[PDB]
Amino acid sequence: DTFVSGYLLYLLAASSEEASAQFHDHIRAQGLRVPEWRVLACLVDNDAMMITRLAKLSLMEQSRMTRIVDQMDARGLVTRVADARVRVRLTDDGRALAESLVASARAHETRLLSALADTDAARIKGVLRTLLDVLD
Amino acid sequence: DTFVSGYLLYLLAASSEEASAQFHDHIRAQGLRVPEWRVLACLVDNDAMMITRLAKLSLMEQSRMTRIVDQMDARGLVTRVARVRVRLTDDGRALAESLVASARAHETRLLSALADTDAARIKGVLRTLLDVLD
Repeated sequence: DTFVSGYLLYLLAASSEEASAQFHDHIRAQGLRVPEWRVLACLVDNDAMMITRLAKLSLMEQSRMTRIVDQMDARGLVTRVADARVRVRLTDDGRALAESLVASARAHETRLLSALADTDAARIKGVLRTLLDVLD
Repeated sequence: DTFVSGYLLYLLAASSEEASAQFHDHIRAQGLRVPEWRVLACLVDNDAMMITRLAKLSLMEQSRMTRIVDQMDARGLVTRVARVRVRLTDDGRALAESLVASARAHETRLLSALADTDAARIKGVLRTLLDVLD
């Protein structure tokens, strides 16, 4: 067949797009942007994060990430942790919202993993885990 | 560990981003933009192609794609086949050949590094995931 159709980078990028599409539809409906949800997703377990780590987890440039975090701050979702390497945490409202979104994310993920269970892709998660490990 | 740690969409997005970042730097060097590279990639193996299909394969919204293709045209990399179908010019082709060669070299190093691992069949896994998602 053709180059693109079998190219690893294409297959990765298309997958991530198509797999994310439905959940991103949901975020959009909630009036939220994808980067905003990712910040929420990162902060749900952790108590506080440096904007620089938030950027790396969210796959964004530092400054774009901070424009976003500032907006969430203004809205009351997120706050700066006081100090004497700044860190950022969910507010209560932030934490409520993150929690209900992470719930949806998980259910949507389970829907998909189920659909994959019979197939070749059943262990997609370890596979990708392996990939990132190698890519390090 | 944490939620994001094991969350499939993160695992997909981060993989894709990390696998690409390697190659996406070379592209930057040859003085290209990611969507231009993608157009060259699509057109290396095909004679003509619709802008709709180009956009599809490149994960681009169609009008952004059409702007970009049209600028490539102005720069002499791509031309319309005399119904709108785009093909590479000789120059575009020399450039595609060159970048796709790099792509296939990077790809080989990656897949080679995966051959000892669970991830050895990654391409098949992904093409299955894609087939389910349709």
